[PDB]
Parts: sequence; structure tokens; C-alpha cells
Amino acid sequence: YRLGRKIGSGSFGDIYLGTDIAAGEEVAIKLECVHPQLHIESKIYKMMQGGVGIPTIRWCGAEGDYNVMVMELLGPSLEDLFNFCSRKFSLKTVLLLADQMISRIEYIHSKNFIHRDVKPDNFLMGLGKKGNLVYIIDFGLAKKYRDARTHQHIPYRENKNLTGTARYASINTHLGIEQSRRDDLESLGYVLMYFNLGSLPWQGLKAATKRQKYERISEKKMSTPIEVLCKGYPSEFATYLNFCRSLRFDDKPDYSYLRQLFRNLFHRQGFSYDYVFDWNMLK
Ligand SMILES: COc1cnc(COc2ccc(F)c(F)c2)cc1-c1cc2c([nH]1)CCNC2=O
Repeated sequence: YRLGRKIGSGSFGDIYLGTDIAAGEEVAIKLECVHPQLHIESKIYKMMQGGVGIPTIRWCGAEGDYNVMVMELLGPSLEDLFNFCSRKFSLKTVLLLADQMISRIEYIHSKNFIHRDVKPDNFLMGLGKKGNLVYIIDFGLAKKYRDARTHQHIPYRENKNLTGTARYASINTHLGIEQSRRDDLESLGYVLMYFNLGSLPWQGLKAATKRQKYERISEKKMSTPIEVLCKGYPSEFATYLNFCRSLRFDDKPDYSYLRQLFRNLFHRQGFSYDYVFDWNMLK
């Protein structure tokens, strides 16, 4: 593997572009200085392997002063594509995205884990034949939510300090409640509305401590009724967020219902099933 330039930073470590030298294929290479977390993330990926929209790990090991995890190269993140599309996606694109994202999250849940860091940066489009598939990345904050053998849900816990990115965190996460399935989905809800509006009402709030800033975000989040947040947009978005906040800590979300909400809306809007995203029209 030839090592390349730094293209990003995950919940842990830094990712670089690279090359499978003998196959002449470009790859993504995540490095962790040899508190270790890379191997754990690698195990989760392997456990998720074989699912739709999940990256393939090509190699895992240590070289020098680094633990290394080579992954198949993917396309731009949804945050990147959002930028390229002038930071506003058309309703059809949000719906096409929502259908796949609910599904990715549902799959991770079917495998007994919660992601805990659902945000535009952690969703990347594929390449080649899978150019229209939305992948989910970075399991650096993922956690098991039910025992593999018995499916006993983890217990309810309070006073937890925040983990994930504040902009898309659920109201309960801000309130120190252990995250569960409902939270990955509520976060997706804010992500969708972010795509619709171009920004969220609790963005760009200035504070001192960089811990007092989460407080402002929390208060704003609890001070902004859902109907206001989604005012001027299809009621489905508000219905989706309300459903998410109504989920009991250990409830199994009805993913099908949520997708159907957006599918019916798609049908009613009269959009064509050609799967053409906004970025597919850049010339
Ligand atoms: C399977 O994981 C990946 C596969 N392919 C790419 C290609 O990314 C680029 C290609 C060309 C560019 F010019 C560029 F800027 C980025 C990136 C990743 C990736 C993994 C992680 C991140 N990114 C940021 C957050 N934490 C992560 O664990």
C-alpha cells in the first residue's frame, strides 16, 4: 500500500488516501497511533460486512508506529454533495436519501449495534456500479444495544456526558440519557431537515466553554417545536420526528412505517423513479 494525503479525521484517528500498489487501485487508509480503538471499529465493520451500503475492509494490521485499516475507496460525503449542490437539496433528493438512510440505520440495528454519530459527514456515496448507493461510515462511536444471543436490551442510564456531534444529537442525548435505536433515527430526522432548510435553528450559536455551547444547542432544540422546525415543508418530516421522540427507550422502531411515510409522499408529489439525485445533474 502506498500511503497518501490526509483527507479527514474520524471519531478516532485520521484517514488518508492510498494505493493497493500491485492492483493499482486507490483505497482509503485509516491510521491510529499504536486507549486503542481502531481494532474495535474494524471488528464491527467485519460484523456488518455483507450488508448493503457497508464499506469493505481490505486489510487490518500494524506497521511501524501505527495500527492500520485499509478500506475500499468511496465517493463524496453527503456534506460534500450538499456543498456542491449549494447547500440545499431538492425535496426529491431528500426523499431518495431518507429511504436509504433509514434502511442503513435499520441494518446496523439488526446487527445489534447503534451508530451514535448519524450526520452528513458519515454517509458517503459509492463508486462505479454502486454510485447511487448511500454507504454509512465510521463506527468509532458505535455500541452494542442488545446481547447477541438473547437480545436483552441494555439498561436505561442517566447522567451520561454527550457523545456524537451536538448539531444532530437527540434531545435525550443532550439530557444525558443513554442512546438507543430511537436516537440514531431522531438524529437522521434533523439531518433531513438540515438538508431541507440548508441549516438548523441551533447552528451558529456562540458560547465560551465549548461545553456551554452544547447547553445553548440543547435549550434551542427543546425551545423549537417540531411544527415550527418543519414549517413550510411536507408534514411527513414532522410526523417522522414526532414518531422518533415518542419511541420508548427500548422500543423497536417501525422502520417500514417511516419509509412508507416518505414513499407515499414521493408518489403523491409525482416524482419519477429514475433515482436521479441533485448532484447527478452537475455539468
Ligand atoms: C470507508 O471509508 C472511506 C472510504 N473512502 C473515502 C474517500 O474519501 C475521499 C476521496 C477523495 C477525496 F478528495 C476526499 F477528500 C475524500 C473516505 C472514507 C472515510 C472513512 C472515515 C472518513 N472518511 C471520515 C470520518 N471517519 C472515517 O472513518
